[PDB]
Amino acid sequence: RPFRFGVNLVPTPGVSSWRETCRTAEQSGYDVIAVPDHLGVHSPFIAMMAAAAVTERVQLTTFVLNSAFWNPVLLARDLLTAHELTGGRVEAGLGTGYVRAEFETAGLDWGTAGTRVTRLADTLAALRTLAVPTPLMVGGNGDRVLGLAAEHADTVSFSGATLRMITAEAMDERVAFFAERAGERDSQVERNTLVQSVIATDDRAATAKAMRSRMPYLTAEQILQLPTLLIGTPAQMAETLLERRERFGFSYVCVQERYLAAFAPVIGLL
Repeated sequence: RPFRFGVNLVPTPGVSSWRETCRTAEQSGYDVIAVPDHLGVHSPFIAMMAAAAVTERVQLTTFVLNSAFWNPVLLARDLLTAHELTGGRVEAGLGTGYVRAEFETAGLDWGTAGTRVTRLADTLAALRTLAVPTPLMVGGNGDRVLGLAAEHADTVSFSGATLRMITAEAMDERVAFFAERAGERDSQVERNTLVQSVIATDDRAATAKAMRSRMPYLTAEQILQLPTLLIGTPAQMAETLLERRERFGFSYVCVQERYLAAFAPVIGLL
């Protein structure tokens, strides 16, 4: 699958730079602007409309919605509106939610991991029944969540950092698990992951050795294979992404806002 690159931007209350930041993302060659779903962050679909008004080619995605925050019928209303009024530029990533304090602040039941995944399941089923036109992404590494992505999603997002970094070998197993559940639909589902850190260096080997301090359970060799880290020159990072597309199927790669400019040269090469 051809590469698509995203940057996860945080639209921040009290800061006046949103439209400028979105323009910088598009001008730097990103294909997707991704926004999160948190209390204390701007509301995601409203922020995405503001981004759409100042950009022309990028897709806009949630990354990912906290399913506890959304009534499925009203979310379907939001998605149809975002789709029609942007001319088809909106995608919806969904997940279970994970910050308990936000559940408590909003007056919502934290429940159990099982009830939070069931809410995601119920919402995905309802959105598909309502035939929402926005492509749907499902994120998260749990068995049930990957099973729901296999059933319902256009894009599956694998998490590489739980932060505890997951090894390439554990990611091999998660991708294979997803593929087995997807069965005949596997070829129809785009695979995404978020790179947490983009570390520009002329000595990737010395860099990985120093990073063992923050990841003691890993060898330097494992660190250089972590899907959530990109280390080296732009050319080395492009080669790494080519290898990881072959290994994991990852063609939709997102980075964090702080690394927007660091990663842009890799887009130039790929």
